[PDB]
Amino acid sequence: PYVVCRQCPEYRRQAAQPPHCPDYVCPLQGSHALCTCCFQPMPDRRVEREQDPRVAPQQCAVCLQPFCHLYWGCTRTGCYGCLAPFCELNLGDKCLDGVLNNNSYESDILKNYLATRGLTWKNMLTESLVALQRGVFLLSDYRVTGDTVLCYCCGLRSFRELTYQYRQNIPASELPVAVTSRPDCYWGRNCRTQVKAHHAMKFNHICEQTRF
Ligand SMILES: [Zn+2]
Ligand SMILES: [Zn+2]
Ligand SMILES: [Zn+2]
Ligand SMILES: [Zn+2]
Ligand SMILES: [Zn+2]
Repeated sequence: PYVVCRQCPEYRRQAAQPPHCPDYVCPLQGSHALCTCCFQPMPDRRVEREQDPRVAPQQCAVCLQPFCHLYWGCTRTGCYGCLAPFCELNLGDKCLDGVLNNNSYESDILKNYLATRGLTWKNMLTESLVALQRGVFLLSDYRVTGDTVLCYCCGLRSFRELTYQYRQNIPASELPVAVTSRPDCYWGRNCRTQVKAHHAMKFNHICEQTRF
């Protein structure tokens, strides 16, 4: 497939098939990869970077998919900045929405707790990443640190896990009594019924599956 990117030489551009009517420059033997976020081609320089750390990262260290943001700036509605060190990743203004269990009721409780104290999601992440570094909080992607260069989706996935642990560690005395009065759901954080508003309001889902 003929491909022309931001950094392709002019001669390449003028040789593409024409439309229908009613510092780096790409070498001949080089290749292109499509940004997983914006679908636009960029020169694929990952192999080069392996022995030259001077080349900007072009992939998420967690899912290994390519993203163009650190390399030359990605633009798309819905794109907040799709590749970054985790501690600096832009998760968007709505990242607290459904952050706990995809459960708006549980999530609103956390939003209220943070807003009451004038805290932002950023403050919560910073505190959570301190705990992560001490080994007090844990991640499924267990090798991720605040310094890992990762994408929006992988960062968000870990932010949900850190946030759940942050929530877990809030003393009951610091939450409204209407929150703490609710009995634990037998099925815990993975309950499938908590997507229904009534069930979500009735039971606490910040807990684990009941076993014995
Ligand atoms: Zn190119
Ligand atoms: Zn990723
Ligand atoms: Zn992009
Ligand atoms: Zn992007
Ligand atoms: Zn439940």
